[PDB]
Amino acid sequence: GPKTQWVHMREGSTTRDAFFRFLQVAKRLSADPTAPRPTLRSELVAAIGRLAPGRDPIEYITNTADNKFLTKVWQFFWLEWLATPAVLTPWKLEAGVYSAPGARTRILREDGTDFSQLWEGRVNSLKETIAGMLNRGEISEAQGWEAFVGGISATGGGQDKQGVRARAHSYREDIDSALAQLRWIEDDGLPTDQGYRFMTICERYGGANSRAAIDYMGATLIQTGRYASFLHYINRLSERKFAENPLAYTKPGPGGMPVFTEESYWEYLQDLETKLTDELRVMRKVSGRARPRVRTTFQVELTLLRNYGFVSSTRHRLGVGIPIDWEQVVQALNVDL
Amino acid sequence: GPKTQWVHMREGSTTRDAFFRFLQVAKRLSADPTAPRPTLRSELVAAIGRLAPGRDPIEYITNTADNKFLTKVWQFFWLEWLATPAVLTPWKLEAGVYSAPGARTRILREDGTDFSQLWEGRVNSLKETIAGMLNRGEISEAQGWEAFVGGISATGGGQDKQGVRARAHSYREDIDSALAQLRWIEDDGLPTDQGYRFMTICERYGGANSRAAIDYMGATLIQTGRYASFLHYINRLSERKFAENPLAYTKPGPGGMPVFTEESYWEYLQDLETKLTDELRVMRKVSGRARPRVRTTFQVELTLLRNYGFVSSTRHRLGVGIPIDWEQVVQALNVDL
Amino acid sequence: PYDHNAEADFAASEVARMLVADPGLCYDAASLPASISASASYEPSAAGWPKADGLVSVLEGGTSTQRAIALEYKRPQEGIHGLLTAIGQAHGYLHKGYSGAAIVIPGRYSSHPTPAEYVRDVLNAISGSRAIAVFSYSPPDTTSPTPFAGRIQCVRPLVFDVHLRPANQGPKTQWVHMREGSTTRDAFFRFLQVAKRLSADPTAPRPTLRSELVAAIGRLAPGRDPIEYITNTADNKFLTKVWQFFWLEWLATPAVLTPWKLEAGVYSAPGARTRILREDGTDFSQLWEGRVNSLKETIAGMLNRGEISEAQGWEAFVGGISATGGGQDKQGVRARAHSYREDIDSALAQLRWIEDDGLPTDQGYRFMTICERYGGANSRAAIDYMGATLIQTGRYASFLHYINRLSERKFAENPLAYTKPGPGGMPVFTEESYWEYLQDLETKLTDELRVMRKVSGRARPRVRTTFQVELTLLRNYGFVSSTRHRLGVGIPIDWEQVVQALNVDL
Amino acid sequence: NAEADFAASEVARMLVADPGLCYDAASLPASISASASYEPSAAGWPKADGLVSVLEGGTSTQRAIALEYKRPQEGIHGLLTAIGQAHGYLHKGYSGAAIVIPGRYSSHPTPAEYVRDVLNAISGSRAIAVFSYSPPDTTSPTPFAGRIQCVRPLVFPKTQWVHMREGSTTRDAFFRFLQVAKRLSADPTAPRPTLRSELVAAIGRLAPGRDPIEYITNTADNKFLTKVWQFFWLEWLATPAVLTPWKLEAGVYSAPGARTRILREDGTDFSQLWEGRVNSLKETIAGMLNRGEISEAQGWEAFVGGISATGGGQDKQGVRARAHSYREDIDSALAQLRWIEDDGLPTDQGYRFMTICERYGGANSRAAIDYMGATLIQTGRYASFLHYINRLSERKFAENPLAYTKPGPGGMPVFTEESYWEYLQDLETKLTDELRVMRKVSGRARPRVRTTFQVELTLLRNYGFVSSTRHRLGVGIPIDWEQVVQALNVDL
DNA sequence: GGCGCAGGTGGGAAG
DNA sequence: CTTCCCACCTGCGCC
DNA sequence: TCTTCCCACCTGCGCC
DNA sequence: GGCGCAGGTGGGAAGA
DNA sequence: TGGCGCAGGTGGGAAGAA
DNA sequence: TTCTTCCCACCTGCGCCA
DNA sequence: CCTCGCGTGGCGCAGGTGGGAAG
DNA sequence: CTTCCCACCTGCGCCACGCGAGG
Ligand SMILES: [Ca+2]
Ligand SMILES: [Ca+2]
Repeated sequence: GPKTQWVHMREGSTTRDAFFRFLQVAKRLSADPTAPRPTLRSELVAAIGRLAPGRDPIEYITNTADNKFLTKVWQFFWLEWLATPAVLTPWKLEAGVYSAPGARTRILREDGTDFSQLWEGRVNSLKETIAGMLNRGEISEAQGWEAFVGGISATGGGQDKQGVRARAHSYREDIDSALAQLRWIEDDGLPTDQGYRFMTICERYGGANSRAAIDYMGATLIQTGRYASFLHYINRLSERKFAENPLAYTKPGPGGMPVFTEESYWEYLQDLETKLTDELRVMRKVSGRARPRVRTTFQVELTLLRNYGFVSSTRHRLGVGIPIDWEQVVQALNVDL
Repeated sequence: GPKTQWVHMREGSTTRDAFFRFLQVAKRLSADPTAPRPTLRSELVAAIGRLAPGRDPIEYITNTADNKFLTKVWQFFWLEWLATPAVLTPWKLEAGVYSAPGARTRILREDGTDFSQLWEGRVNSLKETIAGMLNRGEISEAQGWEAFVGGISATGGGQDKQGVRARAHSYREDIDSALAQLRWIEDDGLPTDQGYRFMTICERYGGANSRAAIDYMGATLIQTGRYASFLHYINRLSERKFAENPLAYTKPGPGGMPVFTEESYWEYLQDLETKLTDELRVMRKVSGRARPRVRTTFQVELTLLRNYGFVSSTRHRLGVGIPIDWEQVVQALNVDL
Repeated sequence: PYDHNAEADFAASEVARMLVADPGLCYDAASLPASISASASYEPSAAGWPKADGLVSVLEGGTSTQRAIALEYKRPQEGIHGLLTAIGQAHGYLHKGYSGAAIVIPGRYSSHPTPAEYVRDVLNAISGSRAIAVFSYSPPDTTSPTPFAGRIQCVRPLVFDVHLRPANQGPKTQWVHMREGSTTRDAFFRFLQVAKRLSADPTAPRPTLRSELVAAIGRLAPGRDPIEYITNTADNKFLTKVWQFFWLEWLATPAVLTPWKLEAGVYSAPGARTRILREDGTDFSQLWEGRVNSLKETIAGMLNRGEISEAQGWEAFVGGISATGGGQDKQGVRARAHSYREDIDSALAQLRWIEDDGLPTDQGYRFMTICERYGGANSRAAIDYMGATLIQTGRYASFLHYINRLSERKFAENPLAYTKPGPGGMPVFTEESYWEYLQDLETKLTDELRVMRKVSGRARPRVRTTFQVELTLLRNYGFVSSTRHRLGVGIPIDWEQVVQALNVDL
Repeated sequence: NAEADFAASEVARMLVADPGLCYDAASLPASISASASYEPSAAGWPKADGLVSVLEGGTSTQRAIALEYKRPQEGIHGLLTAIGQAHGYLHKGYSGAAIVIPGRYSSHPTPAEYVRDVLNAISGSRAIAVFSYSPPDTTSPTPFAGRIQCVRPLVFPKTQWVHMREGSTTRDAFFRFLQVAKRLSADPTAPRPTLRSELVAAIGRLAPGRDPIEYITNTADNKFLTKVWQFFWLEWLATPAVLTPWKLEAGVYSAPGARTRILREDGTDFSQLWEGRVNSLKETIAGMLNRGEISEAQGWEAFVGGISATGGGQDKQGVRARAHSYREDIDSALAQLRWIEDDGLPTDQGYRFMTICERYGGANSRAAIDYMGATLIQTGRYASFLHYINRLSERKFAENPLAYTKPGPGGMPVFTEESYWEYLQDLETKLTDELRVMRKVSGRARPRVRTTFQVELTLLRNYGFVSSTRHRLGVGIPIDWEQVVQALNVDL
């Protein structure tokens, strides 16, 4: 079971602003080691006591066990930037009916449109389902508060729902791994010199969505995140298939002019993933879930490279496969972080 | 464990040119191992035959043995730059009396006034003595050629003369030790990167007597050779002695004012030598051969530190002892040798 | 704050935002970058005579071509004559070694309503410099966090064109300015900690004072901010806010800011120390009390004798007490705060521990990490780092080289140069010889070498011996022997430690 | 009140005494009349406190210089205001302006020098002058007489990458040229080489009164670069063995077939000049000699000077003509790579190349190959050429991934050689006519033409930056980007 | 007995 | 007449 | 057996 | 006329 | 047994095509 | 006018270790 | 209403002084 | 009783901006 040889980053969790705010919290709490605690609301602690008696509400709603420096930073990041008191409101009882509060977190969306939503982005979400159950009379306010932090089990086959604890666990274990793999925090949790450099860039040039922050993050992904190694693997395994046959996946739809289709694209991506995970033993893959939909082969790496300009937006060509932009990759390799 | 803790140099043997040309010969021979052996004179091969019945005519005039890359470059350097065919002529008058040819080698001297010279220049020299006993009929021309390679016996007060073979051995050991201790050649004899840097600056900036070559030699003497450790030792001991008494070793002068005379300088240097030898166990000392003259305490070391600029030309002062110049030492201590 | 220095920062921020929005304002059409990031900053304190109101720093897609646009803000108060002065200082900043220079003039003047057009016509016909940008602004609304938002337009763009070293305006001391008691190690540690805590999550609400302090400030300074008066600050920069949060939290704490005590009806001194440790480490430092002639003791004595009442005592605690001819005027909280801030911030900037805008650099963060990990600014690791920084970043190594060269040159010509007869014929190196030698060294460094700066003498009984702070620091850190002088050498430098601290790669 | 009037009068009296500062040396009038006056209230927005009116010898001449006086009371801040006031005076319609400032300030020792430096390095205008004055003596009726001194007067197509040749810019050529330059810099008193008696006789016959060595090397100079070129030419390429035109064995003249001392790039053998093919300068001469059309003296003359075209062909060239072509394409290549300075001395990178070649096997060794490839990519700006062709190819193949393809056997598209040639021609047209980053001239209407991007693609293929297969259906030219990435961080 | 590395000695320059 | 330096000399231990 | 294609060896062309 | 760099052609090699 | 380090799903916008 | 199809911001939960 | 003339805010950085402590 | 050091105290130069007198 080889480990993936590049940085583990997600699409909505390990964004450019989440890293900035986590590092800022760590830096601020380094100078204030005796920070007392974050705070909750009485209904939340009552629900937590009903669910798990004799457990700390702060460490239960943040899904943490010890009280180390990194655990403290996560506790102060979850309950202050993502699970803000506005977000932790589960419903809005107006005129005898309940509805989603419509509260947003304090983290930017990584595109400048608005702030990121949590648990109530769209229909069928946690807050919407809880409000619907309350309106239908199936559950009471106490049961709604318990479900807001414990989650609703699947009614049919479907998929379960995630409470605050489970989402906190996922966000924490996918952001701390990304920060440790980029060498932006130490083993103890203190920021490193590169973390402070990112802090200074973001605080000087106008946040994590500025051009300087984007350039620094892209260079860090290419060099420290080992995305250049992934690009080299893809390019070397791709030119080895279009040199033996420049018409590998033509799918001759039109009568005389073959065109590279999306089915051919997925076949080529599957071949690349199989070569990377079996012949080269570089990637790590797990058995899938029997579900109506599946995530694509390289869903996050490809979109990260596309957004930062290292891969063309058309993501399609008959002879090249995945069109890489080597002028920007070379430029991003001389940043000397 | 008596072992000197700095590079072993000598006044007239381990000079800058004797290293530059040695490394140049090594570089040239490394790129063409199949090169013709140097050619001697005719009777010079005969005289060795008289001296030894089976010794090779080149392995005997150079004191070399076996075969190696270091031996080959040493032989080439000795027969091409120091024991040149012009130098190897003992007598070159043959008119009415055999005089000294006054042959000078191709190795420049440190002061740059003229080229170096062996076995000639003073009354008590090898060639002049041979010419003297050959004009007076004390020896024969064949006997003179034999003595030019064997060396006259004492025939005097205490000491003997040295021919070409023993002088070659002494020069070889001096140069080899001063180059191996400086880490300028590898164990196998191939030059390292520092040797190539020295060759480059010497060939580029006008020989080993240029300012750049002098600066590089001083830097590699201070850093690579442990001359800085020697300077630190003598400075620390001088300050330790003079803190108790800032007028130590002084003697009454004309008006009663204390003066640092030469005798005070010699006893101060002797105390330093005793501390470095029998107390710190840094130096190595041997018997003095019981001769009318004696070399001074720190002869080669102080000469090098004086002419390279790390010690003032005025060899002593009142309250400091040896006036070390620390600006130049510090400046030369930060140099990528 | 100052009615001029407050608007300069807002104008700089607005100009930076405008440059970010339209990259073609400062670039050319042919070489137009995809997008740029611009911030506002200020000129370093020790950089040249011509001082601009601020500079916009621009960073394009190359992530390395950082530029600077020295601004020149103008106000309608200085009539119409300020246009020519603005042009002159714009050319001055261009000579200073700046890529651009942006005039920020108002768009409306009493004489004529076209100031920007006239400025462009003068620049484009005679000046012939394409690096001078011209902006015309509308009367701002000084009631919002962004007063200049949307009221500035770029009338004339600029095209970009270093080595600002010389600054030939007289001698300037070449080593870092340090003081014995004010500018210390723990003060540096706590100032950096406050700066780092305020950079992350800025806009902390405010510090607060006592009711009596506010009343006294209003009485002796009507219509002024009590915090800005008691901190001697007249700006809204990041470093100004850091100083405000550092003065009233670590040094001028509420316990320290208590002037007197009313025990048994007789005024006394509270005996309260600050929260900053001393370099000795024995006890915390003290302020305005601890000696007979201190300010708190003098105020308590005046109160006990009935010369002044509580109101006058409160006024004197912050405004100081004048001297009736004999003696020096006593210093209050405001002037002492000015002195403390200008000794600490100058030393921090010269040591390159805080950036020009105010944020700490990598070396400042390293110092904070060392202090927090190893147990404070008095730990051995912090001492070693501070000494190495003083040797390298501060030009104390250059000072040692200068004094060593001068001393060697003096003593090589003649040993026993300054000695005097002792018990017999043996000369001794007494203190008078030491002071004469130090005075000669200072004269050589000042008049001839042009390395130091000397101003005047206060004409007071004490004399402020020649190398007071510098030799004290060198002796304490180990680069000079504890025995202050020696007959043979003079100042006994320990070069082993100097070369040990000259290469630590901080 | 009235203080600048005296300064204006002094400057007016000085201007006539020294016409050099008022007028340029090209058209300095013999006699100039100068007066002082005050500007009218309608002159302009700047007050223009005083102006000196100067007139040349002619009647129609008329100029006015408005002068600015800054007293020391203003301080060093008045220097900047004075600069701005001068610009306004020029804009108002005056011929010139004068900044009259004190010679020294309390804090500023050199005000006039600073103002002059500002006016030169930035303003770039010569219509404003600077006058620094010594402190005046108020007692005298003319305090500024002699105090004012002048400081500053007033005045009233390219390939875009390294040029390389397939057979003339080899690694050994660069190595030995640099070695000869270094050895000649070490010993400037080296003796000039020697030429054969027949060679010098033929040179004298061909051109009377010409230096035999300066002729056979195609140089007219005595500089260092010319000297090192002469030494390299007559020591490594035009060796005495190579300079033998024929062999007279058995009464029949045959080409000696002697090669030079410069190794070929492939390393199979040494290079050759004027021999090796059916037709060559050292073989057509032998054939003519065996036929008897020319004499041995005529043979030497032809060898030195070449052989005419004789109709319908390229006129064969001799040693003198080939010398210029060989010289001016190894000199230019080294200059563009900046391996030698303008004077002709090896740089740090040239010395690094020499050191690599000497330390390791030679010019045809892995280290030397890597260094030369990295130098070509980075210093030779072949990376710019690669980026240009890659951008154009991608922008052409994104619209249609079968742009130049032709129908195959069963209709499957195939990238044939004609498609490759027309694609290269389109790339050349884009790089020449549109991007304007290639100088190119047409001509030489001949039976054979030469491949577009011949030397560039040959070198790129040899060094590995492009694939051995010279074309592909999708990409076009198959650039190997891993090798370029590796070569772009060599840090020579 | 060969190597790595210590020890003398004449002639100019200065006192 | 005496002393010191620095190019030229000369062996000393020990595996 | 004839066609191109690349490399190493070979040729001049606009321009003060 | 000299100098910057452009433009050819034999002849293996590799096949139609 | 649970916490730890990652991996593997869905839901609406935009598009393209019938 | 309506059915697919891909993509990000927003959701789940294996799988091994103590 | 323009131009300097003079005042001063503020800023940066350089110059005193009391008490322990040795002699 | 005198002098030195170190933690405390103290303010001098000078630029840039602003208000006003004279023209
Ligand atoms: Ca201003
Ligand atoms: Ca005036």
